[PDB]
Amino acid sequence: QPLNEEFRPEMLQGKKVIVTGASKGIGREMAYHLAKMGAHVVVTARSKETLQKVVSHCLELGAASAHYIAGTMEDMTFAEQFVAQAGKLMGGLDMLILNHITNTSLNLFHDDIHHVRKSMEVNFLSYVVLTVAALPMLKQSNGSIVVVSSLAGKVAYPMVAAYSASKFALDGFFSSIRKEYSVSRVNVSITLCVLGLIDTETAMKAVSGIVHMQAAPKEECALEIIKGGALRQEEVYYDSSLWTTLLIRNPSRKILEFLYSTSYNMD
Amino acid sequence: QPLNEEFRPEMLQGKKVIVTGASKGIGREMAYHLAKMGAHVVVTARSKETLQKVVSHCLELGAASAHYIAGTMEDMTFAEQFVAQAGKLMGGLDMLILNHITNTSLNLFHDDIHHVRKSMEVNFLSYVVLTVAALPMLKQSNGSIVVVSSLAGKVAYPMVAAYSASKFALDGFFSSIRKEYSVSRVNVSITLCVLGLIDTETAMKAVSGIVHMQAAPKEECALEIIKGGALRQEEVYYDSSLWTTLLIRNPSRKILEFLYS
Ligand SMILES: NC(=O)c1ccc[n+]([C@@H]2O[C@H](COP(=O)([O-])OP(=O)(O)OC[C@H]3O[C@@H](n4cnc5c(N)ncnc54)[C@H](OP(=O)(O)O)[C@@H]3O)[C@@H](O)[C@H]2O)c1
Ligand SMILES: NC(=O)c1ccc[n+]([C@@H]2O[C@H](COP(=O)([O-])OP(=O)(O)OC[C@H]3O[C@@H](n4cnc5c(N)ncnc54)[C@H](OP(=O)(O)O)[C@@H]3O)[C@@H](O)[C@H]2O)c1
Ligand SMILES: C[C@](O)(c1ccc(S(=O)(=O)c2ccc(C#N)cc2CCF)cc1)C(F)(F)F
Ligand SMILES: C[C@](O)(c1ccc(S(=O)(=O)c2ccc(C#N)cc2CCF)cc1)C(F)(F)F
Repeated sequence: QPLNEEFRPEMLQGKKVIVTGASKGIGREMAYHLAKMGAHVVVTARSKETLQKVVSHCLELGAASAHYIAGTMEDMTFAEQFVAQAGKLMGGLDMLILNHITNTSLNLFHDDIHHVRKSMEVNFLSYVVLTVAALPMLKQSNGSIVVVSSLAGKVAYPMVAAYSASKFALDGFFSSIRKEYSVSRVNVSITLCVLGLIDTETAMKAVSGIVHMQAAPKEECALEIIKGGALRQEEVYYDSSLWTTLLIRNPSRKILEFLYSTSYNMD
Repeated sequence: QPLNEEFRPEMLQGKKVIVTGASKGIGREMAYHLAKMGAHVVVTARSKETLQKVVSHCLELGAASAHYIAGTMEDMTFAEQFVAQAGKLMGGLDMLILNHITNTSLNLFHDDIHHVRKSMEVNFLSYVVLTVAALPMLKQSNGSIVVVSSLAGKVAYPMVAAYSASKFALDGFFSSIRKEYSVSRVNVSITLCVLGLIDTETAMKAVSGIVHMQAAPKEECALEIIKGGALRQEEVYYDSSLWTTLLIRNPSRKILEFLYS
């Protein structure tokens, strides 16, 4: 149910935002941009050193407030406790950016069922848990979920099966939740971010002698995600290219869903 | 260039506007809307008797001027001169609604080059003369050009082949000048209007024994043409089974041109 305005940094001033996987990469960048914009901000990841740093820049950059809570999203207790603790810290919640992911490498699949389950737990199941926990507050602010996904979450890829599965799962889970929200008269927006290669310490570390693509700036990536969510869009596409950024849209799907939109009109 | 704005009937009034093939069906309706919204309206067609019917109903509906001219658009001399005459009769021009077509019926194309030629003359070539004559005045007003087309102008259908050819012609031509303008700083607006079956007499006689879904009303259609016309949209769809309205769109093509530009 996209917005009908144009983005302005002020849409975020005074907004209370959680960003996860917020200690390096895109997550960091989002915190900073929300900082420049004068938002309350709660950030998270496992290492508390690195998080402190981020919290510093954020306060220097302009945040109405800025905290951090360290912990693994491997553990679901923390996930549901983090949310309750963070909505306390800022006194309520406007947007929830689900961004974190478990350490992955590019490698062929030969029997790593530990990695597959782990991907599923951290990259997918935690999202749902956090969303469950944030939903009450989100309702009462008419906030917004943002979810960060990938090419590999829309099309297949050899080096990253466990990761793809997890990303694909988000699409299916949240898109199918997005429907429920419409009919539910639930006024919380769900934005899915599909990204091509992005220049992160980590991404490069894992691709820099295998993949040939040009990667996009982490800084701009982050802003497009904040905006997409601010403008309550359904998908955000971002890739150095524009060939790609136009293909991942799948209108067959737009249709079929529109069609099957009226195979039922019952509660 | 798009516009996320919204349509109020007031975007019109005071606007200088031509409506071709107004003597019947959708043309009549477009004008009757422009009259119930009151702009300057010069209206063409051949039938002089019916082009009077229309010219007066428009006054008694609130047009800030109604006049007719009566000729056959087969005549490229006439066409160029109609747009002069109407240019004078109005002191400028904002919106040109190319709509006229030529007598067709469903028929399996055997060997009738004649119908193919007339179709290209009246349905494609003339609209091109109308435009070229109109272009100075529309430059001076940052106006809009509205081209009316059809399903048969996007995808193949049997039985209307002369037709489709002239319709497809309109797309290649106008979408291609459209681009010429943008990458040029020329602020003229070109709308292609892709319309499924509509409920009009000459269009009902023709499709007689063809299992169509109900033709959507000439009125909202006419309105739709005018709306997106005014809204300066690149293209405008409209079909009764609004189903179609979805996949009639061709996203595949959008991608291509973006890159070549
Ligand atoms: N960069 C790209 O080319 C690209 C392309 C498509 C999609 N994406 C998506 O963008 C998002 C972020 O990616 P990125 O490139 O910024 O990667 P990144 O730099 O490696 O982000 C890692 C973040 O997640 C945290 N994290 C890792 N394991 C965790 C765990 N078990 N529990 C809680 N937090 C954990 C890390 O913190 P700690 O390790 O300190 O806990 C760090 O804050 C991901 O959703 C990714 O799929 C990126
Ligand atoms: N009706 C549909 O089912 C439908 C569906 C798809 C597309 N369309 C499109 O809608 C547009 C208008 O269709 P319509 O249904 O409104 O058609 P229509 O009812 O037959 O009207 C045709 C108009 O064109 C005029 N005309 C015929 N020959 C002419 C000529 N040689 N020079 C100048 N004007 C001439 C007629 O006036 P005179 O007889 O007085 O000359 C009449 O005003 C066309 O582009 C058509 O392709 C309609
Ligand atoms: C988490 C990780 O950083 C990652 C980055 C990028 C994507 S991607 O789906 O966007 C992507 C984009 C472009 C291309 C190309 N050529 C390939 C991919 C798959 C990955 F190699 C997936 C995952 C990594 F590298 F696996 F560790
Ligand atoms: C000019 C005319 O009125 C006309 C109307 C409709 C279209 S159409 O291409 O848009 C169309 C629309 C719906 C369906 C369906 N079912 C079929 C068609 C093709 C026609 F057989 C083409 C032309 C006619 F019929 F030829 F006189």
